Amino acid sequence: HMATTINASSSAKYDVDVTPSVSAVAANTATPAIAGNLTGTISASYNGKTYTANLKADTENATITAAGSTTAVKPAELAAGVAYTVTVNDVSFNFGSENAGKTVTLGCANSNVKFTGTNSDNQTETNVSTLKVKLDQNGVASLTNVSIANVYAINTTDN
Ligand SMILES: [Cl-]
Ligand SMILES: [Cl-]
Ligand SMILES: [Hg+2]
Repeated sequence: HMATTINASSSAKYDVDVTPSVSAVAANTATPAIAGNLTGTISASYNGKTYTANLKADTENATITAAGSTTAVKPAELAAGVAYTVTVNDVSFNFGSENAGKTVTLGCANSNVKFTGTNSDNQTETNVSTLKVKLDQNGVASLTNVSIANVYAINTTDN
């Protein structure tokens, strides 16, 4: 509990900074034609530490739509030059038993990112920039979704 070590390392509207990472690759038509693909992760920082988000499903944990459309797009059919919105469902952060019952606010500097879930006052918020949540008895935060708009599928670099 003593403090005898020189240190000098120095630690908004939110205190959990959520950074989604999406990598979409466009399909190519015929060389044999190549299917598109989509992968990614969601990470967060809280009290100087970084966490990786857990998803309820290994597969089918997200949905792609073209901007101004509600039709589901298979990752195999992604095209370049199309602004996509990726919605990731049943996203959780495990902030550990030491953070159990705490209230934290999730946010994101990137205006293309929005949250859907239950806030700390037990109200449903839909497509919001920031969300105040109550961590459960294990320190876990739960979101209905994270959405990322203006996702562009790149021309494959396998050439
Ligand atoms: Cl980001
Ligand atoms: Cl951020
Ligand atoms: Hg962000």
